[PDB]
Amino acid sequence: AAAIGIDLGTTYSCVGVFQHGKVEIIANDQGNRTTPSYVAFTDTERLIGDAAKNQVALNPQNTVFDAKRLIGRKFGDPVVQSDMKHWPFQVINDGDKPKVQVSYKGETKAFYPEEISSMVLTKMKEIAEAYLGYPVTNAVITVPAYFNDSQRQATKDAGVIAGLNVLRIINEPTAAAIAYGLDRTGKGERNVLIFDLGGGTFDVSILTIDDGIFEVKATAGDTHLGGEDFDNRLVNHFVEEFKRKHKKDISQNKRAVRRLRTACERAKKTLSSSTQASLEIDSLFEGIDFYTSITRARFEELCSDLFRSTLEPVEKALRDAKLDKAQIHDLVLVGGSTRIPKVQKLLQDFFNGRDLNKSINPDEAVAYGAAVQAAILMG
Ligand SMILES: Nc1ncnc2c1ncn2[C@@H]1O[C@H](COP(=O)(O)OP(=O)(O)O)[C@@H](O)[C@H]1O
Ligand SMILES: [Cl-]
Repeated sequence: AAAIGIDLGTTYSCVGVFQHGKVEIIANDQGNRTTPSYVAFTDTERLIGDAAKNQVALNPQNTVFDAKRLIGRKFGDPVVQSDMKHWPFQVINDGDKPKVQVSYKGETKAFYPEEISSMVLTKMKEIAEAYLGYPVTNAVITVPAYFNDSQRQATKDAGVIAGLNVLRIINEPTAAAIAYGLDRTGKGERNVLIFDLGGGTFDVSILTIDDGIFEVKATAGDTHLGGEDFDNRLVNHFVEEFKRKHKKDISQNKRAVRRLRTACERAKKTLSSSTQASLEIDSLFEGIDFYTSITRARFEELCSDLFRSTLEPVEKALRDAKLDKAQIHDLVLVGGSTRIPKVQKLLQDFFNGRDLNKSINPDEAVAYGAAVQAAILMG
C-alpha cells in the first residue's frame, strides 16, 4: 500500500510513487507527466487539470488557477490584494479570508483556496490510483520554503479534504535534494543550491545538509517571474507579427490572445529540444489562420533580459549564506523553465562551468523527492 509524493505546483502539479526500488512519475489520462493546477466550473460540470486548462479561453471568469498564491493568506494580505487585480475570476472576502467566486450549474458559489487545491490534489490522487490499481490514502505534499504556518496548514487541509493522510509537509527544495539522494551524505556540511524557475515563480534556495539534516541558509528569487512571462514575450511578438501581416490588431480579443498564449507555451517547450518551432493556429481571429514559426535564437532574444535577471538572486542568496560560488557542492535544476538551454548556459557560466544536476526532469524533481520521502515515512 504505497504512499505517494505530490508536488502541488503554482501552475503545474506532479505525482510520483516509490515502489520496486525506484520512483515512478505518473502520467495522467492524457499521457502528461505534469497536470495544470486548474479547476473550472461550467453550467454542468467541474473540470480539473488538462480538461480545465483546455477550456480556459472559453470560460475565463469560472476557470480558477493560481490558488497557491491565495492559500493560507488573509484577504487583507497585500499579496492577495495585489494579485487580485490581474485575475479574470472574482475573489471575495469571507471573514478576512479570501474565497474564489464563480458560476457553477447556474448558481453563484465561492470556494476557499484549500478547496480549489483539494480538487487539484484529488486529481493527482486519482492519477496515481489509476496507475497503482488501488486506493491511495497516504501522501507527502510539498510547499515553498518560505511558506508560513498558515500556508502550510491550509495546504495540509487541502490534502485532508482530498481524502489523504498527510504524512508530512516538506519544502520543495528539500524534496529536490532528496530526489538526487543528497540527503544520504554523512557527517560534514554540504552546500546545495536549488535553482527553481517554474511556471509563475522563481525560487533560489541554499541548503546545508549534514548527516541527513537539512538547514535553509538563504532564499531569494521573484514570485512573479516564470515560464508564463516567457510565453507572454512570445505572445506580444506574434501579436505584432499578425498586425503587420493582416493589418488587424488581435490584442483586445481575449479568446484570441489566450489561444495564442497556449500556442506560445507549446512552441516554447519545443524550442528546448529543437532550434525552431512552428506555430499554426486555425481561426485565430476573424477566421484567419495564423501559421508561422519561431527560432530558438529569436526566442532567446525576446526573453534575454528576463533570463539574465535570474542570476542576481543567485548572487544575493550566496551573499546571505556567506558563501562563495566555489563553496556550493551541488547545483540542482528545478522547474520546467530550467529545461531552456539558454537558462542552463547562464547558470552554468555563472558557476564557471560547474555540472548541473538535470538528469531528473526539472518539472518532476520535487514530486520525485516527495515520493522518496513518503516511502521512507511509511517504512
Ligand atoms: N521543455 C520545456 N521547456 C521550456 N519550458 C517548459 C518545458 N516544460 C515545461 N515548461 C514550463 O515550465 C512551467 C511549469 O513548471 P513546473 O515546474 O511544471 O510547475 P510549477 O512551477 O508550477 O511548480 C511552465 O511555464 C511550462 O510551460
Ligand atoms: Cl508536517
